[PDB]
Order: sequence, then C-alpha cells, then structure tokens
Amino acid sequence: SITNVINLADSHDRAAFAGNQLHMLTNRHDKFLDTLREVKTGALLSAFVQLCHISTTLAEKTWVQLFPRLWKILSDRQQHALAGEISPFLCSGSHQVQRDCQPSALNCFVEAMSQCVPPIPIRPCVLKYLGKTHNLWFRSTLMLEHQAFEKGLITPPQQEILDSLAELYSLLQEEDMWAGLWQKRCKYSETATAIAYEQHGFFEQAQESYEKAMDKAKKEHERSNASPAIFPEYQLWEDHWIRCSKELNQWEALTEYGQSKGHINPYLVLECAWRVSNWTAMKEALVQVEVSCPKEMAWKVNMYRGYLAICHPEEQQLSFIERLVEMASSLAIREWRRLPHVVSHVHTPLLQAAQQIIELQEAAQINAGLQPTNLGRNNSLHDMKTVVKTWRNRLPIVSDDLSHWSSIFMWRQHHYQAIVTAYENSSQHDPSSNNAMLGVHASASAIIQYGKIARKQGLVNVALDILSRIHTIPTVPIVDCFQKIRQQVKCYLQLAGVMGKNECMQGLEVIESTNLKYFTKEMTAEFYALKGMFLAQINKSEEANKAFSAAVQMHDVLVKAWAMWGDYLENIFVKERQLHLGVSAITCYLHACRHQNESKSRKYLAKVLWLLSFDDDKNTLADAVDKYCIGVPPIQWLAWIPQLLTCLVGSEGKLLLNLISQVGRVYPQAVYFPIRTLYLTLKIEQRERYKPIRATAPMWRCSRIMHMQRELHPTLLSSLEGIVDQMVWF
Amino acid sequence: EFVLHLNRLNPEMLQIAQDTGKLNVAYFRFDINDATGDLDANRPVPFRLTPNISEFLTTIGVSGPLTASMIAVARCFAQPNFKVDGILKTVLRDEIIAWHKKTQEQPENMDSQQLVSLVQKAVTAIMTRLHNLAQFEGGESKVNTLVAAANSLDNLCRMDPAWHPWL
Amino acid sequence: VVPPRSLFDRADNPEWLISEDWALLQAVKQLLELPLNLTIVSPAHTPNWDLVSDVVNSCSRIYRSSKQCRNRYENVIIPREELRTSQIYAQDENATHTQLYTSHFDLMKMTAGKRPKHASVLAESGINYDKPLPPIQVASLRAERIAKEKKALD
Amino acid sequence: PYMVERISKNYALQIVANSFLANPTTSALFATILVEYLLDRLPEMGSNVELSNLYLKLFKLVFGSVSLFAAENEQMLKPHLHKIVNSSMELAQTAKEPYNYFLLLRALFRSIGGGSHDLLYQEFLPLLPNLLQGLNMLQSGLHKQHMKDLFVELCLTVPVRLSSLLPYLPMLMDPLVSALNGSQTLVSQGLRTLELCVDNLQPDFLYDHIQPVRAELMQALWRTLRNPADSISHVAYRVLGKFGGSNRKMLKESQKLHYVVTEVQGPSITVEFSDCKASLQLPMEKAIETALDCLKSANTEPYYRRQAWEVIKCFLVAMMSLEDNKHALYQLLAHPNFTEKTIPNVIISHRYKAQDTPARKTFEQALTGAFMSAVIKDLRPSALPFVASLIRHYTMVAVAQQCGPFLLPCYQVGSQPSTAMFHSEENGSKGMDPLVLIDAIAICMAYEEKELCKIGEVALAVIFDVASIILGSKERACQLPLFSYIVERLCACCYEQAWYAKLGGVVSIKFLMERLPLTWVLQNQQTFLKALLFVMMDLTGEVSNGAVAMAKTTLEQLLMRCATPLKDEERAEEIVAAQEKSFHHVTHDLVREVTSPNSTVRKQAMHSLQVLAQVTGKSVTVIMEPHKEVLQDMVPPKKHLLRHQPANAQIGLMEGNTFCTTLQPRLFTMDLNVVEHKVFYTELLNLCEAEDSALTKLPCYKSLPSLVP
Amino acid sequence: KGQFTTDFDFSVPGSMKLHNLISKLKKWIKILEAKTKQLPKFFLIEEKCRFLSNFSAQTAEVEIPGEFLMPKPTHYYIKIARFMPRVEIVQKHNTAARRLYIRGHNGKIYPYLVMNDACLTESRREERVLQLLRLLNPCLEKRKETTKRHLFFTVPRVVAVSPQMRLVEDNPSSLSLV
Ligand SMILES: O=P(O)(O)O[C@H]1[C@@H](OP(=O)(O)O)[C@@H](OP(=O)(O)O)[C@@H](OP(=O)(O)O)[C@@H](OP(=O)(O)O)[C@@H]1OP(=O)(O)O
Repeated sequence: SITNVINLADSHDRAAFAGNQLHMLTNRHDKFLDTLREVKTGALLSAFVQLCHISTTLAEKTWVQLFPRLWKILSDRQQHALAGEISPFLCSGSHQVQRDCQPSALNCFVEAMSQCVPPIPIRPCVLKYLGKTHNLWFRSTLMLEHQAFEKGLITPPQQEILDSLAELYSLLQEEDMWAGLWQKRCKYSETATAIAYEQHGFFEQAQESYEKAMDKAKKEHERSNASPAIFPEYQLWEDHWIRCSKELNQWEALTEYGQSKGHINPYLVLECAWRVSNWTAMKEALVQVEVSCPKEMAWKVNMYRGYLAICHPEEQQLSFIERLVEMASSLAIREWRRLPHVVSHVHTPLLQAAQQIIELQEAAQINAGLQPTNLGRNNSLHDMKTVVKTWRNRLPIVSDDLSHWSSIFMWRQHHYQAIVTAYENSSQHDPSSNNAMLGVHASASAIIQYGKIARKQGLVNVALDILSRIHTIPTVPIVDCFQKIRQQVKCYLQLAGVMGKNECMQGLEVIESTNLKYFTKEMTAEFYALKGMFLAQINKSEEANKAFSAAVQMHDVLVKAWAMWGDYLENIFVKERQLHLGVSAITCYLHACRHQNESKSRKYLAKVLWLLSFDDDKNTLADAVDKYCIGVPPIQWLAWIPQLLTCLVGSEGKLLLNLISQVGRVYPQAVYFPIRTLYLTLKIEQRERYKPIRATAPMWRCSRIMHMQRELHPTLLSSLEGIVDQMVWF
Repeated sequence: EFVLHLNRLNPEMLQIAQDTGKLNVAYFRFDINDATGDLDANRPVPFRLTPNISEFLTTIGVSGPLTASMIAVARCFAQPNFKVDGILKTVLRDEIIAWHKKTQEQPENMDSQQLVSLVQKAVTAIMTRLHNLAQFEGGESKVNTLVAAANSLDNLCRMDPAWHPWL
Repeated sequence: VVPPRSLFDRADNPEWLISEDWALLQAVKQLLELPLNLTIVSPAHTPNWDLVSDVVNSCSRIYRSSKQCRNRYENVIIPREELRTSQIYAQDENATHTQLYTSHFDLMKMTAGKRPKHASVLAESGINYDKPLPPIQVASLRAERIAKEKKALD
Repeated sequence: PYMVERISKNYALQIVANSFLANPTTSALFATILVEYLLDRLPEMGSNVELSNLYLKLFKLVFGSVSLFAAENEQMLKPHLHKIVNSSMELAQTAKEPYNYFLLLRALFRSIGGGSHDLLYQEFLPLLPNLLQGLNMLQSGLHKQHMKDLFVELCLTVPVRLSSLLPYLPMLMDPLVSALNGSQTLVSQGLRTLELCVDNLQPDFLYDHIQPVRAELMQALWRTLRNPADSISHVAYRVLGKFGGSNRKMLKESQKLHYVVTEVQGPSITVEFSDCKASLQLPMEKAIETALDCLKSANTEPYYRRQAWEVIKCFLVAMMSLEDNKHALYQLLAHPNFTEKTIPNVIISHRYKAQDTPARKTFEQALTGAFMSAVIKDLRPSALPFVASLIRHYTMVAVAQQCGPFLLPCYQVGSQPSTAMFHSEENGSKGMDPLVLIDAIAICMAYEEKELCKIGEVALAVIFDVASIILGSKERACQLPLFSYIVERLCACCYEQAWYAKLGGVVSIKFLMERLPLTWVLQNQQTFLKALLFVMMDLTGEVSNGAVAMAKTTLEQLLMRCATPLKDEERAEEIVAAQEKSFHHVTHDLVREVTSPNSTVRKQAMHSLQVLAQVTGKSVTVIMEPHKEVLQDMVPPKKHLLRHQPANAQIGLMEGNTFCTTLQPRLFTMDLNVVEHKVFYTELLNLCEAEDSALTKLPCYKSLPSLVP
Repeated sequence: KGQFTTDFDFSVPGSMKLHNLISKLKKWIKILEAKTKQLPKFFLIEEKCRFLSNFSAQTAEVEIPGEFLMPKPTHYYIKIARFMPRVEIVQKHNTAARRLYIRGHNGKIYPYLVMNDACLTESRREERVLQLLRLLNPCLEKRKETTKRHLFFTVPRVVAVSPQMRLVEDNPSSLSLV
C-alpha cells in the first residue's frame, strides 16, 4: 500500500505522526481503489478458462499444475477410489484417437498424475504402452525406474517392472542402459558375458556365448521345466543371436532359420531373403507380414513391396514405385512424430530409412533406364551414370551397424548387376562394353567398401569373407583389384595386431602373390610400403628398410611410405640412438607432412618434436628440421605452437626461428598472444632473477618474431594490442 | 583423470552446463611429483564417483553407460594407428621441462638423458593404465573394478574432506 | 464406486500357446477391468485391443495383432470360460512354452553347426632393391626431380 | 518528369506507360527514359511514402518490360543494374523507410530469375560478392519479421546460377538456417535451395560448408519433419535421405534443454473449493505470458484480446494491497515533509539489480500487457483510464517510499544504490517494488511497434504530474531517485542492439528533455549525450529506420536547450553553476570525438561544437580551448605512425586535424620544426603524391575498395 | 585493513594453530562475501574501454579468441564485429570474473571470461592439459563404439593474452558442483 510505510516505521514516529489538488488526487484515487476492491475471483477464472480454450500449451501447463493440487485437497478415501478408477481410464480405447495428437490429452493427463503426492500406482505394462503410444517415452521410463528403485530392483511385480523397463530401453535404442539392467537381472553368467561382448562389437564372441547359454538351458530342461521368470532371458538369447547373425553377415542361414517348419519367422525372412536374392521366400514372407504387421513396421512393408516390384524375376511392376515411396515416406514421418522431440538413438532407424527410401526411388529410375525401349539412349545412360555416382558418394557412417551397410550395399548390388546383365545381353549399342564395365566397377567398389567397413568395425573374418567375392566377378578393373588387395593386407595387419607373426606372414604371402606388372607406380609404391610394414613387424629390419626405400623411390610423393619409413627409423633410433637414424626419421616424417591435410600429419609432427629431445650439443636434429621443414604448410604447425615456443626458449630456438616466423607470417593472431605471453613471462622471470637488464636470447627471439609480425600485419597487431591494453580495466 | 595421471577432481573444478549437460573441468593438471618428476595419481579413488553423483546416475546408469563409455574410450585410445603415445610424449616433454624449471633451476637446457627418461617413464605409466583398461578378454574389464573402487565407501572415507567424499 | 450420470446415459498362422491365451484373458480382466462379455461398466472405459496386443506380445512366440487378439478372445476364450484357461495354464506347468524354447535352441544349434618377377618392375623404375638409399638421398632425388620439372615448365 | 507527377495524381495513367512498354517500337526507348528518371529519384524512395510506392511500381513496370522484350530491354537495363543494386543497398542504411529498396531488389531478382537473361547474369556477377555480404549482414541483424523474411528471401533468390555461387556459398548457410526456421514460404524456399545444393554439389564439399551451421541446420531439418504441411515434411525427409549418413553425425553443439533456474514459485491466485473446505493456488505466470502473447499478436480475435486484458487486469489487482484508506492516504501525503524536507540525493541503478524474480518478470509482463491494452482501440475505453490510475498508484507508492516522513531505509540520506531497492530472491525489497512500472515503460518504448511509444510518454507525464503535485514543485519532483532510475532505464534502450529499441531510447530522451526542468536536464545532459552518440555509432553501416537521423535531431535540440544562455532574470547561482558544469562536461566529450574513427560520430561532434558556438555566441576555439589537452596526442598524431593505424582511424585523425587547424583563431598551429609535426606533414605529402599501386602494397590500404576518400 | 591486521597478528598466543587460522579465514570470507554482494553486477565498456566500444570490422579482421587453438578444416573463421556494451560480473572459479560479449560477423554472441591468474606456471599447465584433450578428440570421432556413444571431450577455448590474464570461452548456463 501507499500507506504501508507507516506500518514499517517504529512506534515513536507513528506516535508523532498521529491542498486542493492533493485532496482531489486522493479522492479520485480512493474512487479508483474502490472500483478495484469490487474485482472478484470469478472474472479471472472465466477469462483464464477462455485463454485455456485458445491456447493448448497454456491448457497443458495449467492441468499439470492443477490436477496435483486438486488431488492434494481430496480425502484419502476419495483418493483411493479415484486412483482405482484412473487405472482403467488410462487403458481405455477411446484415447487411441489421440495417438497422433501433439500433445495428446492423455499425455497431459499422465504427466499431471505423475506429480501427485501420494502417488497413483500404475501397472508397468500400462506405463510401457502409454510411453510408446502417446509420446510419453521418457516420462514412463523415469516412472518405471523409480518403481524399480523403490522395490529394490524376483517377485512377479519386480519381474514386470524390469520387463517393462527393459522393453522401453530396447525401444529407445539405449543399448548401454539395457545392458546394465540385464547384467544385474540375468540368471546365467553366459548372458552377461554375451551382452558385454555384443555391447562392444564382439558379435562373434557374443554369438558363441549365446549358444553356450542355450546349450546350458537345454541341458537343464531335461531335468525340470522352466519357470516363466526365465523366459525373457530365453527371448533375449534368441533375439540377440539373430542380431549377431545379422551383424556377422549370415543372411543365408537366417533365411533358412526363418523358414524352419513349425517355427516360422516371416519378419526375419522378410528382412533377410532379399539380401540373398530369394525373392520367392520374400513374396511369401511379404504376404504373411501384410496380413499381420506391427504399425511401426508399415513403412518397411511398403519399401519391401517396392523391392519385390523392382527385383522379382517375373512380377516386375515399375509403375507402383512412386506411390510406394510416397507411402513409405508418409508412414516414416508419422512414426517420427511419435518419437521424442529431442533427437537421440531412437531416431536413427528412421534417419537410415530415409536414405533407403530415396535409394529405392533411384533404383526404380535405373531400372526404367534399362528397359528395351530406353536401353542405349543417351538420356538413360546419363541418368544411370548420375545415379551410380550419387550412390558412390552417398555413404552411411561408421557408427551404423553393419546390417544397415548391408542393406544399402546389397540393394545397390542388385541394381549394379541389373546394369551389367542389361548391357551384356544386348551388346548392340555400346560395342566397347563401357556400360557393362561401369556396372562391374560399381559392383566391385561396393563390395570393397562393404569389406572395408567390416574391417573398420573389427569384423576382420567377415571382411575377408566379403573381399573374397571379388574373385567371383569374371573381369574387374585393376583399380578395384588394387583396393581389394590393399584391404586384405589391412585385414592381416589388424589380425597381426593381436596374433603376431602368422598373420604378418599371410599378409606377406598376399603381397608376394600380387602380379605387379598390371599395377601402376603408385600402386607398387603402396604395396612395397605395406611389405615394409609387415617385415618391420616380423623384425626383418633390413628387408623392411629395402621395401621402404624402394617404395619411396617408386612414388616419392606417397605420404604413407614416408610415414611408415619414419616410424621404422624412429623405432631403430630410440634403441640404437645413432643420430643419423634420428635425422633419417625426421626427414621421412617431414616429407610426409608436405601437404595441407593437417589432420593426417598431426601425429607425425608430434614425432618430429619428440625427436628433438635426442639432439646433441651441435643441434644436428634441429638442423635437419630447419632443412626439411620447407614445404610443410604453416597450417600443420598451428596445433603445435605451444611446443614450438617451448623449443624456441631452448637452445634449438636459433634454428627453429624461421619456422615459427613463417607460421607467424601466415597466422599472426595464432602466434602473437602466445609469443607475447612467453616474452612477458621471460621478462618477469628475469626481473626475479636480478632482484635495466640485458635481454636473454629467448627474449631476443620473441622480440624478433613480434617485430616481424608488426612489420607485416601492423593494423592487426595494433588491434590485438589495443584489445589487450583495454583488458586491464576488467 | 585416471589414465592421464591428472590431479584430483574437486567438486569446484567440475563445471556442469545446464543447457546441454556437457561437463568440463576447470582445471586439470598433470600430477607431477615435484621431488622426482614422475606421475603419481595413486589416490584412494581412481576418479570422482561420489554418492550424490552415484545416486543421480543410478545403478543402471553407472553399470551401463558409464562403464561402457569408459571401456570404449580406453579401447579407442589403445588403437596403434592413432599413435597416442607420440602425442603424449610431445606434451609431457613440455610438462617435464616446466617441472625442471620450477624445481631444479641463453639458459642451458636440461639434460637430454634426464628429459627423455622422465618423459618415457611418464608415458609408460599412462600407457600401462590405458592398456589395462582397454583389455577386454573374456567379456570382463578392469573398468568394472575401477568403478567399484571409486564408488566404494571404504575408499571414499579415506579421501580429503575438502574433496567432499559425500558430494 | 458409482460413476456419475451423464446427459448421454439412456435413462493365427502359428498356433496359440496356453501362455498367450492366459496373457490375453488376464490383460482383458486386469487392465481393462471388463467382464467376460466385454459389457461396458463405465462409458469412459472402452475396450483397447492395442493394449491387449501389446501385453500378449510381451511373451508371445509371434506377433499377435490387435484384431487377431480380439478374434481369439471372442471366438475361443468367451466360449471356453462360458476346462478353463486358468485350469489349462496350471495343468500345463509351463511345459509347452519350455518345449518351444528347447525347439528354438535346437534350430539355432543346427544353424550354428552348419557353418622373382617383382625385381623386373623395380629394375624398370631403376631401383636397386639390394642397395637401399637412405631417406636423405631419396629426398635429394625428389628435390632434383622437382627442380627439373620446374625448369621444364618454365 | 511531368507524366510521373500525373500518374502520382492519377494511377490510371499507368496504362499509357504500360502501353509504351508493351509496344515493341517504343518499349526500349520509354524504358530507358523512365529508368533514367527513376534512378535520378532513387533517394526519394526512402523518404516520401506515396512517391516511394509510385517509383516502386514504375520500376516493376520496367522489369516486366525486360521480361517482355528480352533482346533489347536486357541491353537497356544492363548499364543501370549496378547503380540500382549498389544505390539501393547504400540508401537503405540511412533511409527512414528502407523496405521499398528491398522490394525493388526482390523485383529485380524475380525479373532476372526468368533465366534467359544471360546478358544480365554476366552484368550481375561483379555485384554478387558485395551484395551477398551486405544481405548476410542484414539477415544476421535484429529487424521486424517482414524485414527479416525479405532479407532471407533475397539471400536465397539471388538471380545467378549455382556454379557462380560456389565461392560465396558460406554466406548462404545462415540465411538457409533462418529460412528453415521461418514461415511456410520461407521453409519451402530454404528446402528448395538445400535440395539444389545437395543435388548439384559433391557431398564432401557441401558437408564442409554446412559444418559451421550444421548443428542448427540439422535441428531445423529434424523439426521440419513435424511440419503439418505434407509437401514441406516430405521434402525434408527426402533431403535427409539424400544426406545419407551425414544427417545423424554427432553434433558437437548439443541440443539445448529448457532448465528452470529458480526454486521459488511464481505469483498465483487463490481459489476456494467450499465442498472440499480447502483452498488452492492457481499459478499465473504462464497465464500472463499467454495473455501478453495474445495482446501482442495481430491475428488474435477481439474476444480473446478482451479475455487476455481481463486476465491481466485481474492479476494486477490481485497483486496489489488495496489497503489504502482515503483519510490515511491524504494524511500521509499532506505531511509537510513532502514539501519542505530536502529530497534524499539517492541514485537507483539496475547495475545493482539481480536477475528478475518470477514475480517481478510476471509483473513486468502484466504491466506491458496493460499498456498494450491501453493502445488497442477496442480495449482503450476501459484500459486507458485503468492504466493511468495504476501509474498514479505506483508513483504514489514510490514517492511515499522514497521521501516524506516514512521513507524506507534504502532511500534514507547517504544510502548508496543497492539490491534492497528491487524485489530479489536473497535481500530484496519488502514486497514488489514500484520501479517495475519503469521497466514496463522501457519495454513499451523499446517495443518493435513504435505506436506503443505514445503510451509510454503518457505514463511518464502521469508520473511527473503526480510527483509534482505531491512534492509541491517540478524541481522537487525531478529530484526523486525514481527519476534517476527512469534516466538509466530509458537510456539503456539506446545500448540495446535492435534499431527499434535504440529509437525508443532516443524518443524517451527527447520527451524527458522537452518536459523536465532545465536544471535536471543539465544534470543528465552527459548521459543523454553518451546515449545519443552510441546510437549514432552502433547503427553505422546498418539499416536504421530513421534512428540515426532522430538521434542527430535530438542531440542538436538537447545541446541548444542546455547551452542557450540564461536571461538576466533567470541567472540564479545554482542554475548558472549547473549550466557551466554541464557545458564543460559536454564540450569535453565532444572534443574527444573530433578525431573519432566513426565518420558519423566525428561529423556530429564537429557539427555539435559549431552549434554550441552559434548558441552561446562564443567561438569554436574558445569553447575547445580548455579541453585541447585531450587533443594533444592527436593533433598532430604523436604516438603512432599513420601507416600502422587503420584507414578509418587515419581519416578520423586527418579530419580532426583539418577541423582544429581551420578554426578562425587556430586551436593548434603546426610548426614544422617540431619532429611530430614534420612527420605528419611528410606523411600527408606522401599520401597525396604517391601512386595507387605504391599505396596498395602498404598493408593498411590493401583492403580499401577505393583509396579516394 | 586495520582490524584485519589486528585479527591476523601471528604474535598473539594460539594464532599459529592451523585450525584457528582456518576459522579466522572463514569469518573474514563471510565478511567479504557480504561486502562483495553490494558491488555492481555489470559495467558498460564506454566507461573505460573506448577502443573496445569503438571497435568494428573496419578496425581489423580480428578472429574471435581461440579460433586458432585447433586449425579449423576450412577458412570459416569467425571474425569480431562488435564488443557488446555491457560487461557482466559473475562469480566463477571462486573468483570475480568479467563476462565480455563479442558479437561475431555471423551475428552470434560469444561469451568470454576475462580471468586474472596470480600463478603463471599453473595456468600454463592447465592449458597444456586442455591442448592434450583437444588433440585426443579426433581419435574418438573415427571409431565405432565411441561415435555411436557420442563421446567427446568438452574443451572450452582458453587463450592467454598475458602472464596474468587469459580469455576463456564461457557457458553462461554453467554451474559447478559446489
Ligand atoms: O581404417 P584405417 O586402415 O586406419 O585407415 C583409414 C582410411 O583407410 P581406408 O580408406 O583404406 O579404410 C584412410 O587411410 P588411407 O586410405 O589414407 O591409407 C585414412 O583416411 P583418408 O582417406 O582421409 O586419408 C584414415 O587415416 P587418417 O586418420 O590419417 O586420415 C583412416 O585411418 P584411421 O582409422 O586412423 O582414421
């Protein structure tokens, strides 16, 4: 109030306290305040309700704030009755029309209930259904986690809580949380071992562990029946053995397993049969899935219908592909809107589905180009080449499971083979077979890329099996053969990383069997560099040095040859310590850096800087660095600049001044603040030491660098110095 | 903190970004023993996995994503192609030069033999911890034991009270 | 609890396991709180066969659609409850579902069980393999080649 | 020239112009004559609304002629193209209404976008670097929504083939992100541009250029999947599929989360449920936010505007005490201390305010909604009286707290600004502070829609009148600490980034300098000067919708009012001393600007010193004489060679030297025997005589578009 | 100062004990924390920093600090267009720090902390560990298991502009566990 100052004052001043314009002002204000005293709660309530009608966000917020408060003012008997009635309310079918609302009214209702104190108990299976159905995913997950922690993580209630939580974790693609829960839950040690293996990409070991668990379970079934408490573990074994077989590229066995009599799995066959060109089984599985399919899988059913429409030997129907692609996209978008608004691992399947669906459309375009009317026409050839190049550049990423890589590459393989068949059977146009050779090259490149991705993910045996399919092709261009041999060599190097001599011998055998005469000079240089690597691991130092020398003489720009020769010489230098080996290693490393790809060269310049620690009193290694560093772009040295300044303060800074000066010339702001800081630190230390003083040699070098930068970049350095001068007021 | 023998993570050092959940440390330093120039970091706990953090992560969060992420990082940095040992050598060389300037001392450079030996000893200690954590034979990892040691109240109660082994 | 009156109140390809039928019946009874004949007790509580399908599929041997669950319930469980499904489930003692998993384990085990001339090209290059050049000499040769290329370009 | 005046009076005469443009014989000739006339009148497009719309339509007629008769009309348009583009971009920075210059650019682009016009594509390519840079800077700024939509559209619809865009592609990424976050047409345009880039460019090159935007771009694409339009969402899904694995690559900049920093509950209304025999609190923060959003939007139905106004009014009534009694109120306000005791010399500053409490934020929003209701025509008859009386209430609360018999301890004599003046979580005031009214007035003054400025002036007038009545005089009224808060809070609008916030600050300064007494204006003259000069500096090179011009006029008026010599009857000691002190401080600030690198601020300082000399009757030298110490390092430049300084600083120093030396009695007389003077003179000679190539090799000149300035 | 010198006189009995010193430190920390809360929470650059207030893209092409800590794959360096007129005063790292806002030529606002360090060597060592973390990050980008878990070190840009002063890249939404 205006007069509230009186109430705040002490008793003495109040006791002491006890014109026309001012009187008129206070009268008019009293009449105003009397008009306000009339204002009633009902008016605000009505206008509030109207604003809740206009605004859905306001309505949702108000209900979430209001229902717990109403619940608190209920009695205990009323609360128990209302909870017992709320449980079937959430389950009701009428809510299903809300499913695609954003928000669903049932979503807001469940969010309001979760805030209630005392809590309203909800069955775990209901919570899971609501989480997956009404976009309540993480709310349901957190509620189930709280229920599990309250119950001490077994009794059937604890069983159903952990079941619903595990299913929600699996549906959210939260692999680690699911793994932790099941490691605590599982009854068989083999299950925990298998989960640990699969969690980190050891799919072969995980598959063996799942098989061992199944063998133990069968051995125990001959003694007694199995309780329903262990059935989720057996379901886990079956599902993740299937997943491991998918990651291990075992699609034929999975198609056979899915067609087993009495235990048919049409969904597995529908996922697997098309990859091995079993289109009859694909049609049968499509019919069974179409009668009875989960709603989330609808887009995949449309996409597989497109697969059959394109690739089935007899039922080719290219006119359906546009509508099938549109339907798949619409269904995928609908599924996307049912996912959480923050994008996480749960969204990855649909983000992969996007590329899959557009590649289905592009495949339809390619097959339209191969029809007898269009075959050989210039526009068809141009479109085919364009789509092949677009596929070549458009790849998945390394975090993607090998099953998704398999999907993309095997679909493309079917269309590459279609191109090859079309332009080999006709052979009227293209008498030089360039179109068939384009198909063959694309297929070989796709096979090599699949094998390379398998090797990068640690599935070296899978990669070796994949790469062996190049020999199936009758003729392949020499580039693809070179890449295949290179990937095989890398596979054997990776295997020797844990096995040792034998895999190095196998890689050397592969290199020796290679018929160089077809290969170019760069290919020969890469082969000899690989041979040098293998011989270095075999501890055949002399032959490895021969191989590296010959490799670099073959193609003196091959960065990898220089880097591997430098690694070999640095390993010999660290032990034997003759300085000439240090100089050779620095020369090799610096010649590997003579390019702008700074991310590759970073690990080599680190070796160069580390090697300067072995320098003698004559600065031989620093002399080599000064000689060879010409041709290394200064962008290479940006990450190293702290280390370069540390060397600058040392005795080797006399020979490294030109390098740092060049870096400062090209990147003045990068050098200026570190050199300035170093110079002032040196001055402070000098003042402490002689507590004017002649500047030391490192100070002179810093001053030279700063003077050169002031000469080349005077407005920039005056702006930087102006900024730093201002910082004192801070 | 454990593999690179960094100083202890005080709760004042641990910066939590409310808008994203990203964590940064202000500021880690190498735990060089000033008297001998080698790394120690032999503390009762290998890292901060203190009871308030443990409760917030939950036991599922500790077992699953925390452990799996530590194992994955250890296995990644142990890949020979990355050559992490060389980067460690070139960073610890500056660290050892700084320690020599602080403790032992154109000013003369420190002895090449001493510098090389100290850097090699420190990088060997780092790579030993790295390769211990990276080993994953039998589906079992040392990282589980490391996490159990960090959470263990026996190890927590032996820490500095200023570390806040209750927070 | 009596609901308040409203203005609108009028004043299969795979065989079904006993565990699936039991889950179906228990879902309808416990979750929907509906009687045997699905007569509506409260108007807000309409049958939700999607929820029932979700419950059944948590332990089913194959995906059962909501339509399939409704058909099974109305055409088998209603006549059976009008041996009861509970009696059959108790008498089965999980044997059939155990044998299902034994069969799957046997099929998975079956599937698991079912599983020189090099000197010529160097001599054409001019490389004496048996007398390695040190990196200094190869770097000098590279520099000479680059200088000669620059002179030829100029 | 006559025909355009007649068309302006009678728009039906466009038909004759249309007929000339449509006939093959006369099309090229008439288009040439009309474009030459319109180009001569291009600056007027930003000044007179009627002529601006007329000239825009006539330019559209020309561009449609170039569409009709491509062969000769392209040749006609080709030489003019550079003038059109460059002058439109240059004149929009200073135009009061720049919107028509960008509608002219859009029309030109939609014309050349006919594609066949290769002669115009070739002529347009040299414009492309500077144009795209300017448009990128514009779209990055703070503007009204239609202006930003136009800037984004112009960025995405530059009439050049994608192969020519290649070096300038990084300029297009931020407009692309903006378009994906814009309206439906903008989202479609951005998706079209992105699909073009994906289809035509290599994935590695495109990914490298996306990488700066990529965190925001991928989040925009993901959100676009949820768009209700099937075409938009389908195009987004297709683009994501074309990105392949790049769509899901880890974002280093993770997705932002909505975090609640405050533990305290917001303000709430009490609802009683008699059946339950209990009361609940109904929370109002979201309700007030929704009501303010409804009153801000133009699309809202009048029914819901009335409902929002009712919510805001009821909340405002509920959050005030209402316990004031008429006789007690008059007894308090009629106390002699309100008219006799010296008003405490206490400063209130938002520098000592902590972050707003939820209560304070909700108060500020509710008061802003009240002012907006006062300006909305359908709500004005009830809202405007309510707003005036509520302003009186808050002013009375503030006056009673700040002085009289019972002033609060934080206002008492010798008290510094502190947090106790504001409602805060930790120390705070007892109850809501009445200063939250000033925050609402500042929000209204800084609001995008400038009509709200009028109600802010009405509110300030009501505050001033009530304070004058209670305290007995205007001089006593302006001594309130509340007015120091008003000065600091309204001048802060000038520092705010948006041009409309700046303009609101300028308007507040003009109103205050017009209304309040001369002594108070002299006390605050330096604060106003700094605010106006900052307005002039910060909008340099930006589109200011008359903000800089208004700032210049306001500054000249302020200087004239303060400097104007007092009459013999008005020459009291206090007013004379205040005027002398203020004049000293203002001339000190102006003389320091004389060498400013900022051309606008430098020229305004020179003009201001001349204005002061004309008003006082003194000479510029006499005014500048006590200050000239501040020039001693600059006239001539001592501490740096001009070669080291940037070109703008060099020009500022040279112009300031010209100004000081050209004064009638020279403020500084150069002596070539002095080393620094000879150096400066030699540098000037070398700069005048040296060749353009010899200057270009010098690093400071190396980037100038032209050495000529 | 006088009463502070009176409390911290080490000649009085019982003052050399460590825990009595700790209690006295706690008392005076509380006193100064009470006094620090009364200080202004922001200042304007015009008040002292005429060069920063005047600075524009016409002054120089200065990159925002830290752009060269790791070479960006392309030349898309963020240049400095403005220093926002308000500098805020914030309690971070158990010190009073000034938060400077730099507007970039892209229009985004970058917060930076201006920090004063009494110890040179410790700051250099901290920057060394930050550099190591930056160097290790690319390895995590290249493997499955780490890319699929979204693993990356968060390394804010720290640039030392003087032995006592460095510019740090602030997250205004950041709190410490203490
Ligand atoms: O998987 P790795 O054998 O370790 O080598 C790969 C990759 O090899 P592939 O393409 O054969 O899989 C490249 O090695 P090179 O082809 O250059 O021999 C190279 O990527 P670039 O194509 O960009 O050169 C990159 O190495 P780097 O990190 O030095 O770029 C990378 O090796 P990483 O796994 O260590 O990344």
